Amino acid sequence: KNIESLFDYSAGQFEFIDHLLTMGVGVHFAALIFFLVVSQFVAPKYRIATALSCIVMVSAGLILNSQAVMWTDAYAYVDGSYQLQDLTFSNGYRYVNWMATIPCLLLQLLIVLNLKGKELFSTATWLILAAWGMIITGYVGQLYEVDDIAQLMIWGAVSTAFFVVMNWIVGTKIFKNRATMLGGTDSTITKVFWLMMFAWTLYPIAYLVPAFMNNADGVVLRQLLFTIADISSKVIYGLMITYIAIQQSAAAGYVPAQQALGRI
Ligand SMILES: *C\C=C(C)/C=C/C=C(C)/C=C/C1=C(C)CCCC1(C)C
Ligand SMILES: CCCCCCCC/C=C\CCCCCCCC(=O)O
Ligand SMILES: CCCCCCCC/C=C\CCCCCCCC(=O)O
Ligand SMILES: [Cl-]
Ligand SMILES: [Cl-]
Repeated sequence: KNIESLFDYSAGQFEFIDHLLTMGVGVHFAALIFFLVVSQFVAPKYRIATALSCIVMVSAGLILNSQAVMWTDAYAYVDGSYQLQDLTFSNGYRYVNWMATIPCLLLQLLIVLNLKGKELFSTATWLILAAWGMIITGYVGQLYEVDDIAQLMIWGAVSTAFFVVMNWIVGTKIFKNRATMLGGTDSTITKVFWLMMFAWTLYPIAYLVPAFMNNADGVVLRQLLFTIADISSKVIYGLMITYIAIQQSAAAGYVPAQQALGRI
């Protein structure tokens, strides 16, 4: 149903994509080890954010590793090209973990803005419905990327409506609670908002590729625009989120954060 099914692939295209997804995995999982080790320097009130991206990290990673294995499963070298065999490849599984990856990554931002009690609980709820809202209509959207490009654009459309509002909630929360944040991180927090704007735009480009580049190199650039997107929203976004919690932990009198900071 997907444009990955439509083309035969050069060995350079096939090996590049396999190498892309595998470099992927090395990185969610090596970042897995570092957010484990530093979690001990984070004060009780922030420690679930670090834990949180140890879940974003093992989630993409499994989609990611599952994608590389399905990729090699699906295609074999026949008469000079990689050709589709008995099993299919698709990106529909990256969507269901988008449903997944997101609660956490908005949850982990909210933990560091010092939301608590009823504002945390109600802000998260609206944030997971809205983002899930974006996830499921473009997942619904993407399924017609061969059969109905007009369905692409219109769910594309209905997904973009959600994104913008999601971004409006987050935006509002960040700029409203800037004042509560410690240790200089009120300037830091606004780099995160921007860093997270770039990552999440790469995904509708990444998704308009069947519309504007329905060929095998488009398939490549899709997967490419994914590794950036990914390493930035899960991985790079992640490390950003973890510096803030340690810095705030230190300004709150949490001694291990203070020794950890001073050590470097
Ligand atoms: C895993 C982390 C993140 C931040 C997931 C990001 C996905 C999006 C920002 C998807 C956006 C889409 C829209 C707005 C338009 C085409 C339909 C999509 C769901 C593919
Ligand atoms: C900011 C995170 C960066 C993510 C790293 C992605 C690395 C890809 C780097 C560019 C590779 C240039 C190689 C071009 C591939 C040749 C295309 C082909 O084989 O047909
Ligand atoms: C599967 C082939 C090999 C894949 C593994 C790649 C090797 C490791 C990659 C680099 C790790 C980058 C992640 C950042 C670690 C954060 C800790 C720190 O930066 O101080
Ligand atoms: Cl605490
Ligand atoms: Cl994912």
